[PDB]
Amino acid sequence: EELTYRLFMVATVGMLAGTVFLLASSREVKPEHRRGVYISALVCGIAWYHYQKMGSYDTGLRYVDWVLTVPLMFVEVLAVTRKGAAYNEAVRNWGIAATVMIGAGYYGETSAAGSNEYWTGFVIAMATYVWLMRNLQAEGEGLKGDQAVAFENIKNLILVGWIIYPLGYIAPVVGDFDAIREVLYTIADIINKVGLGVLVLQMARVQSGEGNIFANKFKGLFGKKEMRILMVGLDAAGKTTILYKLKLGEIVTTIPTIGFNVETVEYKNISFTVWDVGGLDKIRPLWRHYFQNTQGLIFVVDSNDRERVNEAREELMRMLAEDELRDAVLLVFANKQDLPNAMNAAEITDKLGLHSLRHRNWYIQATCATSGDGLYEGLDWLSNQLRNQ
Ligand SMILES: Nc1nc2c(ncn2[C@@H]2O[C@H](COP(=O)(O)OP(=O)(O)O)[C@@H](O)[C@H]2O)c(=O)[nH]1
Ligand SMILES: *C/C=C(C)/C=C/C=C(C)/C=C/C1=C(C)CCCC1(C)C
Repeated sequence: EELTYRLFMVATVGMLAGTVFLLASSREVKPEHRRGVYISALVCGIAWYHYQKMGSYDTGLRYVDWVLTVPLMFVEVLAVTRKGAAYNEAVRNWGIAATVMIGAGYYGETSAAGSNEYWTGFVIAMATYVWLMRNLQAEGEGLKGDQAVAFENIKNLILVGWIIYPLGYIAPVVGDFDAIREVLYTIADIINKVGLGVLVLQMARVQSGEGNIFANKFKGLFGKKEMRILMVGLDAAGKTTILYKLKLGEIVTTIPTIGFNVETVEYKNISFTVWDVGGLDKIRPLWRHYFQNTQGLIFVVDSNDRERVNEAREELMRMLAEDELRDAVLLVFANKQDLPNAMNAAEITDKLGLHSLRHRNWYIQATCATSGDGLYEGLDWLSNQLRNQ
């Protein structure tokens, strides 16, 4: 009896420790994948509040915790492998299945052990349990690389760790084991809830990493609407390197006239057009054929090139004078931050005179095109300005 109360005290402290850790590390994940770890911290917080409360024992106290957390634990798993309509369909179906599973378990546990109502709730709960575990096994078939390995660990934890619950359910009918049921339930809750949140965190950590061999890092940013983006800058600013790093498609290089090189990348309804500004004066008039309906203007500048930083400003200001780009949102990539002589973002802002720009929605991001750092942050801002406005 005293061991059952000691585990309730350990569970309360354990759930709270996993709550703050899951919250403290949530800032490292990109905002696209932070929803999973937020739910993960919410599961431990709900378990902490209910284990603080834990005639006789209160079965309803634990089943109230299960009926809320189990669907949420499926939400943070489905938020990893699905998105959009497929995510909402699975959350509804799995949440309903978990609700019937937990509800049937409460119907049977609140009856006489070994009675027909006890086994009926066991039969219904096991059927939905097998259904949930079969759908979980079939999840993540499209994942590859580190995400597939990370999701395999999430699957294995639930597929193995949740077996303790039906075993603990049948303990009262295989022996004088009323106390070991709460022991099995409590230890399983600590292992599964704290464990899944850690595994959900490591998953979202992978989805936010710089490795992009499978080309998934920058696709969940721009959405489905039309978005014409012009990315210009001086030669050797890093524009082609950024195009490759986006992993949004093969670069299409054209030469419409001798001395004018154009690079395009198309994905969904999103397009990047790239050329070098400056150069010969006879080339500048040809840029006007590409300005119409441009929604985003990305200006790349070599932060390590201090001799040409003043010409970079002159080209940007000439571009911002074009009437066809009066509504274009400006995003400035302070590229090559990894180089030792690289000017910081505030210095590039001062050298380019961005604070003098009126009626212009702009933003500057320090970036390293070789490693990709900063590219997601700048594009997430640009995508947010163009989608929400
Ligand atoms: N160290 C460093 N080098 C970069 C970075 N971005 C581009 N480069 C280098 O700059 C050189 C030319 O860049 P490029 O993409 O061709 O610039 P573009 O002419 O505007 O397309 C390449 O050799 C890149 O390796 C960066 O962020 N850091
Ligand atoms: C955070 C709490 C967790 C993950 C609880 C999970 C509960 C289940 C997997 C247990 C379901 C049951 C059966 C499969 C059979 C007997 C009745 C239940 C409810 C114990």
